Amino acid sequence: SLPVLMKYSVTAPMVSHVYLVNKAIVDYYFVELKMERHFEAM
Amino acid sequence: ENQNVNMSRTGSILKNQEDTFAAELHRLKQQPLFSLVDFESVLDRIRSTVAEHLWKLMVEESDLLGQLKIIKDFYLLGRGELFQAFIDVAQNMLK
Repeated sequence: SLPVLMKYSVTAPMVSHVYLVNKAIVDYYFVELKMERHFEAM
Repeated sequence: ENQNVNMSRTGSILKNQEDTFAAELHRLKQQPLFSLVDFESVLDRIRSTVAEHLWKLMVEESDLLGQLKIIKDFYLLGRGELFQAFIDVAQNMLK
């Protein structure tokens, strides 16, 4: 009924997939950096 | 909308209040006239189911009953001995 409500229906899927792609690059940093061992070495 | 979208009051990313709200919207639209009772009886339904879901939000995330006896104990001084040792020490150097 609202042009902002159907805007809000596309909105949270567009919030959901960016957080789904953001949770893949957190895992990709985990498997390649091994950053905590480099953090202890500094 | 600021902090997290699954924490909404109506149920908007997380629940299905919205479809019921949309049905209510079609019903309200289908009306050429206006009166007071039909407008305000469904002002309950956009309020009351919304006014209970945030009550069921903040119980679990915070342990509500925890800090809301703690903040009164700091101001109304429920822990009475626990500030008198402060008062005894703070007297000797607020002189």
